[PDB]
Amino acid sequence: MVKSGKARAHTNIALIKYWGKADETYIIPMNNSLSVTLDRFYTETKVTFDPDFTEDCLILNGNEVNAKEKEKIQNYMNIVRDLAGNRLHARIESENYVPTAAGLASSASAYAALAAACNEALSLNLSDTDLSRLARRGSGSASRSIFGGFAEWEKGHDDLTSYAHGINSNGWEKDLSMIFVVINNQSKKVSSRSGMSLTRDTSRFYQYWLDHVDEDLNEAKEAVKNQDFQRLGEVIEANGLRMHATNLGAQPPFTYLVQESYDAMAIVEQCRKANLPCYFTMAAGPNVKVLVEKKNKQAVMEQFLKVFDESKIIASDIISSGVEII
Ligand SMILES: Nc1ncnc2c1ncn2[C@@H]1O[C@H](COP(=O)(O)OP(=O)(O)OP(O)(O)=S)[C@@H](O)[C@H]1O
Ligand SMILES: C[C@@](O)(CCOP(=O)(O)OP(=O)(O)O)CC(=O)O
Repeated sequence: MVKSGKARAHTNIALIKYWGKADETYIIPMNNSLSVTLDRFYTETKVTFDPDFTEDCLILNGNEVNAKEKEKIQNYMNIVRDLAGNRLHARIESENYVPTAAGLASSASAYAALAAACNEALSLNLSDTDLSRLARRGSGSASRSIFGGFAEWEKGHDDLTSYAHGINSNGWEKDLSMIFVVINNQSKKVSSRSGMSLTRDTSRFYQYWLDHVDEDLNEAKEAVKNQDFQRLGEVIEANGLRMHATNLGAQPPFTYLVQESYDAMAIVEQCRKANLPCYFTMAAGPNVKVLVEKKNKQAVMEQFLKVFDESKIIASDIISSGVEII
């Protein structure tokens, strides 16, 4: 007989960055992590297990993928096979309703969607905590997409202790919004994974990253507990920039940032001066995310339109709900 599952997971952008791995093989992070989940961007993955298959197949956006991409999905399906009890090979059919490998967190939606589909298919009855544990093995950020609203990846010390949970903001997430500035739509030159790896191993500024990360997290946490937007913005803006500083310290150094990324930051500043409270963060890539309270979405979004082509400004709400079966 043949088992199938289909899930939809939304993406997440980290306010307090995950950048750098303690353990490269289980995906244990060097530091705790805090993100918001977005309902405008998402992955839909269906998985089918068949006695007929002899290796695992990934179909992504309609296309069978390459052979290091294959390799990557193989090692994950292996992890699923050990945990499930069986020997079945799978075929995966996934559509990214979100730009791919481009620094908009297709990793997080991808592997949350998959893990949750695997769960349904193989009838695993996984707790949210174990789900998060599973997605984490595919992609660090994916651990957080099991959940909605604000979520946190607790770094733990091994495979059982490293996972994520949700956080009550008493629905403060409902009054929030995130403007995407889509400067580049295409593949990162360097993948989140390998850039993280090089910065972590070699960066002369990494230690500086680590000495400040936890102080930022508590501050961000106290900000959500009080719903002080200004307080939250200030720390997440600095944290994000500090994350990128670590790349400048790598051997040899590098950056995901382009002139346009800077231009965007400036407009945020002008907005703040013009009395429109907003802050920016950047995943691994040139694109810029702008956190703004729902009230000033239109205004702030307008300010960008004076400078950017409108096929490039994209407002998302923050979703309150976690990953769903479909
Ligand atoms: N729907 C999907 N299913 C399986 N793999 C995917 C899917 N979407 C993207 N990927 C993989 O995700 C990898 C790239 O993701 P990343 O390098 O992490 O960039 P990203 O999309 O911004 O994710 P981050 O790091 O969390 S911002 C690619 O190698 C893809 O193979
Ligand atoms: C924290 C990030 O800047 C980087 C995370 O990228 P990944 O989670 O995809 O890395 P891997 O664990 O190797 O898959 C993302 C963000 O939201 O800022």
